[PDB]
Amino acid sequence: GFLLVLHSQTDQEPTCPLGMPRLWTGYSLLYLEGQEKAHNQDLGLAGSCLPVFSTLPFAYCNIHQVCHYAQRNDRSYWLASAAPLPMMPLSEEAIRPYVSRCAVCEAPAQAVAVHSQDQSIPPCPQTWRSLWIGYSFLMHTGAGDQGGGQALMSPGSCLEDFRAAPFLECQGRQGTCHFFANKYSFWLTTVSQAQRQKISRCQVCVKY
Amino acid sequence: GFLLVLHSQTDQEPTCPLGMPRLWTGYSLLYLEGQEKAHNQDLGLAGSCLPVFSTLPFAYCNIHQVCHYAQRNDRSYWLASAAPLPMMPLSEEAIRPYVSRCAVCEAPAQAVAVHSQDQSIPPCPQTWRSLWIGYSFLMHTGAGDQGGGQALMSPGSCLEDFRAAPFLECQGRQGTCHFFANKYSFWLTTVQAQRQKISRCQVCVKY
Amino acid sequence: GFLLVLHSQTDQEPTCPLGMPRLWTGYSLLYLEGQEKAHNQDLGLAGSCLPVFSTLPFAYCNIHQVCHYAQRNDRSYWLASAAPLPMMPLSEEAIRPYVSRCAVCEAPAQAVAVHSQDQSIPPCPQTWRSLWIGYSFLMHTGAGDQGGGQALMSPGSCLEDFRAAPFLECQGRQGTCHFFANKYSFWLTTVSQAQRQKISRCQVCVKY
Amino acid sequence: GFLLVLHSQTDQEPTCPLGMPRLWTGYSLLYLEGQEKAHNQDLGLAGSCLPVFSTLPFAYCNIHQVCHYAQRNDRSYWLASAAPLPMMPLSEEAIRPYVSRCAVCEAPAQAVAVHSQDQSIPPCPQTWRSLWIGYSFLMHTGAGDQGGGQALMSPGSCLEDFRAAPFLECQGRQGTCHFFANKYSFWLTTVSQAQRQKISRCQVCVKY
Amino acid sequence: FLLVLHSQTDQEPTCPLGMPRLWTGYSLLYLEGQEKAHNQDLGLAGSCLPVFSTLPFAYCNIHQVCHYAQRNDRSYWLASAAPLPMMPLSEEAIRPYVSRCAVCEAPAQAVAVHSQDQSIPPCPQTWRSLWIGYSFLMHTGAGDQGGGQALMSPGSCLEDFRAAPFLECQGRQGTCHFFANKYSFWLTTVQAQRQKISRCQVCVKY
Amino acid sequence: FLLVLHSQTDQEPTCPLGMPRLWTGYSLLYLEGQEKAHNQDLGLAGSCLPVFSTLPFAYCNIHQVCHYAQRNDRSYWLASAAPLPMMPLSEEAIRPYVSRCAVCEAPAQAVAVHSQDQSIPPCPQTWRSLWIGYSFLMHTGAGDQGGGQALMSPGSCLEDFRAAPFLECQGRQGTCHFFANKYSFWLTTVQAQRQKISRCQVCVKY
Amino acid sequence: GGFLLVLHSQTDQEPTCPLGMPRLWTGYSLLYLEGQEKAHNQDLGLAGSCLPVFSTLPFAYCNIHQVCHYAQRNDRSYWLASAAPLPMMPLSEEAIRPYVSRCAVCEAPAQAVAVHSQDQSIPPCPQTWRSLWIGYSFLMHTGAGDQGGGQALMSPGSCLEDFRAAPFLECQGRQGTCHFFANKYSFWLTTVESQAQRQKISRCQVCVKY
Amino acid sequence: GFLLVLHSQTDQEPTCPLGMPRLWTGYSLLYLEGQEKAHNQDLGLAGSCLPVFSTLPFAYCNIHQVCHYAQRNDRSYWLASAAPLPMMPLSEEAIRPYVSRCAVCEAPAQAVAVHSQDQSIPPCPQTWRSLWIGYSFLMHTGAGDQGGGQALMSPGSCLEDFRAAPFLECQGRQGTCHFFANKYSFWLTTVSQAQRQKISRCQVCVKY
Amino acid sequence: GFLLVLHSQTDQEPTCPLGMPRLWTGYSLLYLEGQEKAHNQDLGLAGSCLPVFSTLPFAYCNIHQVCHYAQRNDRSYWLASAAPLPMMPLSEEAIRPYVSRCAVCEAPAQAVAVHSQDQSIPPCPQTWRSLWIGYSFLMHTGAGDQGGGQALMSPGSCLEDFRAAPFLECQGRQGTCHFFANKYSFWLTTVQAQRQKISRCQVCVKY
Repeated sequence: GFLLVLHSQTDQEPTCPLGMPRLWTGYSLLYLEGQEKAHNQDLGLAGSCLPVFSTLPFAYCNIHQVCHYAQRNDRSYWLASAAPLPMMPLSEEAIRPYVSRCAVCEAPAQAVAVHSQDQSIPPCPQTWRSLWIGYSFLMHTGAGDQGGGQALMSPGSCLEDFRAAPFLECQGRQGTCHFFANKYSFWLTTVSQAQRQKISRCQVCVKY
Repeated sequence: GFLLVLHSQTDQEPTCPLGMPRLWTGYSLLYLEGQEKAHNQDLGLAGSCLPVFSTLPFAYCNIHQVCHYAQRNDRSYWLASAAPLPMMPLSEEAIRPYVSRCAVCEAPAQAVAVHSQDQSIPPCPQTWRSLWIGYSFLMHTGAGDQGGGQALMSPGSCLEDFRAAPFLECQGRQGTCHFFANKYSFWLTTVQAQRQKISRCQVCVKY
Repeated sequence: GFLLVLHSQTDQEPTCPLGMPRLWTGYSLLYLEGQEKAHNQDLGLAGSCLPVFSTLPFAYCNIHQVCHYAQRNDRSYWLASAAPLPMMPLSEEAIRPYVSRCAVCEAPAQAVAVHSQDQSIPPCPQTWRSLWIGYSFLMHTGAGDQGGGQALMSPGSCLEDFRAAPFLECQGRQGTCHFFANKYSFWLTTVSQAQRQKISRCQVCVKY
Repeated sequence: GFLLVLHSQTDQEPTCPLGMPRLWTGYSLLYLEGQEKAHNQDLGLAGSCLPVFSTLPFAYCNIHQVCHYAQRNDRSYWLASAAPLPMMPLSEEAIRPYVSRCAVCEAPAQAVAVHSQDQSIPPCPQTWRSLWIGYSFLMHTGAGDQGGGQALMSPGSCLEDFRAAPFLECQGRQGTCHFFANKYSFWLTTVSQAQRQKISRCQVCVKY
Repeated sequence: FLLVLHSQTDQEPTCPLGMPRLWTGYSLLYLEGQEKAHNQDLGLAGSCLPVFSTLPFAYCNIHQVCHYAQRNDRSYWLASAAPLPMMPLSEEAIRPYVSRCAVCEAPAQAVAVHSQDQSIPPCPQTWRSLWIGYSFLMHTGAGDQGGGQALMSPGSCLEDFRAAPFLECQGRQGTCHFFANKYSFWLTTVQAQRQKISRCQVCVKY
Repeated sequence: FLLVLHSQTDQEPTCPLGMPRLWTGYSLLYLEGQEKAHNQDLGLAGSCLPVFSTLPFAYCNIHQVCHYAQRNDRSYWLASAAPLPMMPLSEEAIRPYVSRCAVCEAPAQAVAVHSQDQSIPPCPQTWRSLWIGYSFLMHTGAGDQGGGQALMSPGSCLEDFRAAPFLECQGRQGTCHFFANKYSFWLTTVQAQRQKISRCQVCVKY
Repeated sequence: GGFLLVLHSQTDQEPTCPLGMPRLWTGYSLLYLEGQEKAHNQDLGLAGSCLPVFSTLPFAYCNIHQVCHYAQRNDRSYWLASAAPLPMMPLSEEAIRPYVSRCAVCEAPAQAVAVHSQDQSIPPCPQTWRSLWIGYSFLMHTGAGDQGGGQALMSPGSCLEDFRAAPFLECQGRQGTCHFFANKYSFWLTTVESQAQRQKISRCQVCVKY
Repeated sequence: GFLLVLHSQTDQEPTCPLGMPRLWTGYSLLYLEGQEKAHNQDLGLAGSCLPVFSTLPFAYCNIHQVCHYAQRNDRSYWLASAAPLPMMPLSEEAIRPYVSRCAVCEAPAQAVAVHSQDQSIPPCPQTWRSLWIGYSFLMHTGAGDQGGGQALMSPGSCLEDFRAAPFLECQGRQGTCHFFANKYSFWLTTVSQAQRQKISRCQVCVKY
Repeated sequence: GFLLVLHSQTDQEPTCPLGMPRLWTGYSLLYLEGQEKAHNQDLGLAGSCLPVFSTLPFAYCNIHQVCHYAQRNDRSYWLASAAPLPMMPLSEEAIRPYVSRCAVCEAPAQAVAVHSQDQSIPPCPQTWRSLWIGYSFLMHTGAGDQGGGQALMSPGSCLEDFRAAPFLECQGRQGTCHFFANKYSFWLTTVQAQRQKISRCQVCVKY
């Protein structure tokens, strides 16, 4: 009874590993602006795969007349698909095909990620079954609770596709989402596609 | 299982003890200015080995526009490498080869440090294998939660190399890091003129 | 294992009994001015034996540029050696030979103190080993949590040596320490060596 | 082992049941003026048996220059001996022979009280050892935490001597104590000595 | 485990055969405005108080000793089968109008079953029956242990139907009076009033 | 402008010739632990209370009506020239032992002058004299209107020296007793005790 | 009449008020209450710096602790020293009395100010003003508070008649003790053994318009 | 009875206008880090001219043992003299000759500043007396209380000397001060010394 | 004395009415997101004319390293100039010629605005001199402290030029400013299709 979360980084839903039942499908949510530091926002948690997309994930429900959202915060970040996004900002409707899809599955045991911090793909531990190879992705670099090194352990630190533009911003209070100004953000670097060469590799493993 | 942290005190990653899987590698963070009293800053914890260096570790992520850092506190201290560093306070780019590197490893048991509080090397417990010899380093001397003596039990109270200037300061809101004005700080004195005054220690594990 | 703490009441470090390994050596800290009730200040706890002596044990570290101490209170009490104290208050340097030394050791079991509340030496429980005899010392007399009776069970309530002037005070924000004006403070009386006779006696025991 | 507490209601120290080791001796403290609600003040707890008597039991220690007591609270109540108390108030020194003494012992199991709520002595449960008979005394009658009924379960609800003036009051800030104005206070009544007849009876039992 | 019985008379109830009686008291139903995390169920020992007073919020019943600070004053106690006059009474006059109760050590945890019609619901398969009654549900709000979850408690099953099941006590008035509303807190069906009320049974696995 | 007189007896003082009397009461010296911004000077009307009670902190003297919440209980009243027994008394017994007072409409603001020796200090140049006394300074701390500034008040000049100038009242005890200390609050010089005390005079510009 | 003027003798003798100004009262020179609120001003130019009764606990409303219980943390107090030299050990409320400076408060016809030269010369009083005393510039409140720094210089409190190696003492409240102050020449404003220091200190004068 | 403040921007004290008495002399303090927004830090206020220099202006007094400073803040800024400052940071002692001197004077009326927001020197109002010409300096640009436009009215917005490096930073907790990294900071610009040409001019006037 | 503020709605400073000294010149700030309720953001106040534009007006000064801005709030709205602005959200440098310019002047008396709430130009009071004709603009419509009608008394409720897009938004923590999605906002409707629907006003002073 363990959860494993998969981000396709495309507009297509991923399929769960053979022998793992699909629990639900969603949209890949990376980060919620000004949340509690008491809240973990790892891509490896169920909370990063949301069944319904909306520019206001902070609201309990998506009907303002029933659940009214009080706080100031309306910026949210979502991993992106491989479709290139126009400079002109977009609305809740037109943004959908640019958002990454995801799935959550019932895993026989807890999955962990291993990292080489060089260009080699690190091996899975001795008796474990391998699930995917990736590039190391570490957003939570601050010395917070679960941060830095501890985050590297989660399936959420290993994305399958290297990307110049790994994610997009959503303004809540405005109902808009647009591409991200900075490049190569949060990719963990090593101790043209010459950028891809600078990036740590990883593998996600499970004991079955 | 159990975690074991190594600080090289150099711009070179340490190697994990033969037989212990390496989990990650980073930079040696010693202290974050003014935190929750109960939150612990020991060199023996995984939290002291950060995969990415930045002059602002208080921020959740390293992009200002994504994670805004609200609080006042922006001082951080990092183990310096064996390099001699100039009088000019530097920035997040220049400072990198001056910061100590570190590694975290999965140990088979809980490692502990022993101290002699004199100039002799204290012996490891009866059936315990030895990992390293060092000098006693005790930053947390106040009578806080897990301070003083209880800090001496930690592998983080045993650094391999003595150094006049063991660490450096980083101003967050200034994006700058300089060398530390005071010398021979946090070393635990006895009950190369200084090397003599300093307690000696050893880190052991029951394998 | 468990912890045992010894206060020599002299400027020499005590040796651990019964072949118990010595963890470390320090100075005997009795009490911190205005601590929370949540923080216990017993002479039987490791936190009473500090590796480095400083007129300001409230600071996390002993360099003020690194660790700034924010708050009002800097009165600290340390146990005294047998050396007589001069009238003139003294700074962090000159006080050192006047502070009691201590040691912490890994004990096979939990040490308790027994008290007679008369002039006789009380016996250890049946199958227990005797560690030291002394005088009953009870600072924590208030009806707090861990107070009175409860504090009597601690090894910290049994000082080996009777003393007119058992401890001393340290003004932090003044960086000074001087003898204590009151005499025979905190000793537990019976239900000028005439004073010594009014004092309850105790023994510290462990089950080995 | 568990704690069992005994209040003599005289100036003499009670003796612990045969086979039960005496941990310490003290003075019977019934009630501290306006403590936190989370604070239990049962006569069955160690906290009611204080090794040192003072008119200010709120202060951590008994030397004001070391431990300063900030809160306003200064009244405290102590069980009384059989010796008649004069109408003229008294000081910490002169009040000593009027206060009850008490003992704490290591018991083989948890002691409980059984109450009849009539004039018959209730029996101990089937295989339990009897420790003493008394009169039902229930101070904590309000509907607070471990109050009312819950308190009757305590050995502290069963005092051996019926008394018109069961306790005395101490004003802290004054350093004074005087006999209590009200009579027959806190005795649990039944569903010259016509009063004794109106009182519930109890027995303290332990499983040995 | 504990079992609480409310007689709804001025006589103390007897514990079911086989269960030792721990104590006896007065039936307290509710204390005006207590912190949400505090449960006021008639199946808890806290509902059976050894001494009655118009001020149960005070730690002790001598106010020169225990001073009660907070504003909150009213309390409600189950009433006995006694005609209650119109004059708001005092602590002494009121005693014989209060229900008495008893707490017992039960060999297992007792539960109440409810039919929510006029029939007597059956005890579960190998369970002993303790009493039949009418469904009584004060805690209807969707608070912590509220609504249905309170229905599980033996405290939701009173043996005697009454038009005036309980009374009010003003604390800082030292006064208690009959209650203005009628048929309050009885759980109705999915005296012609007795007919509208759900029936219940309290069972234990012995 | 107001002028307050404390007789230190059980007789009400007379207002100085020419000044209308507004009311009469009992001499309240001090209320245990009140917010710093509240001044307790004997030269303020608040020190002369029309009704005496062992609980002046309550808005009214019927507690079923005005409930007093805060912990603070003790009050001190100037005592009359009456031998006080050792038994702590109640609100009724204590009345004839309390000083009485009167408040008057004065044509100008009265001030007290002090000599801080044994001599009687002279009134300022064209000022009328009202009374001679002994220097009395309770408010010695360096609080708001404290120390010397309190010396300006007519409330710092009592006509009668006394070893026991005042008494204590426990609120939630309904009790008042004589005070343990002696010669308290009298201002000393820069019964052999009367000799040690500074002398004063209360003057007004009429 | 009008305004207050405060005089600190820095001796055990009470000063006399100048120019026939009436004396309102006499007392002891209180310099500073430990960690008072920033909303309370502690200048030696205010009446509150001259206390009629000396106590090692001036935070208390009155000097009988059974009546006025003082609750808060703040303990220490500083009084201006007299000319007589102190011993090394702390002393009690009784012994310390002859070591505390005396003072007086007077009714002035106008508000008195202080002028400073910020060198070794004595600065002149304003044109039509009479001089009241010469001194040495003394500035405790140097922080950038509400009425601090240069603004405190305007106060007659910034001009002490007597230069002193040891201008004040400390009193530990909850200890009931007072002792000599370790530091020397503290709070004197400098110029842009004892004889050397005196030269480095700015001079002042306190003036009033009568 | 009005105050007028003069900053020499040299290590020499300024002289007050003829006919204005000098009240005191000091060091030019521009800004205190993390102060109340309830605190005005204008160069035109008396609070900007401090008689004693120290790296910790936040402390009531300059003896830590008497007035203990509690808050985190130790950065302070001071206008500079014309002496060029070395790259190596300096201490409270050696920094002194680099700090600007100032004076406060008694003015017959309130002085105001006028600004051209171009390269011309603006004239003083019709019957007013001119005191000095300057370059417009506006630090308080935020929409705070006295900020922006309102600050322009104060004598403090008109400095006599244009400067590449108008001020220096002082770290408190470290006891150090060093030159400032940014250039031409806070100079109000217009609607080689080609920088001086871009700067608004001003004049400070008084009604006499 | 009294202050009078003019907004040009162009990249050109307005001129003060003949006879009124100019005190300073700036940029038109309309609104700061989420302030102290009692703090007033009217265009008739000197606080609406800021000498230096920046995308972060909440900060005390415009240097991050000197004045750190702690609070969350970083949205600001500024009167746009008659320029048509592209779909790209711009930065603090690009945005400048798009911001309305303004002037503050010392007026001899208190200026007020009158409104007709129809399409006619309302007349100035009897012996009052006229300053400008405009369109009624009322942002503060909530029943706050000095809102609704009482805002209409202010010279700041009368802008000279009607405009479909009267203002722009600035994200502080993003250092960006873009055009506003909604159109015809804050104009006060009647009791060039839109110009007709809009109340007309005049600003008068008693000189």
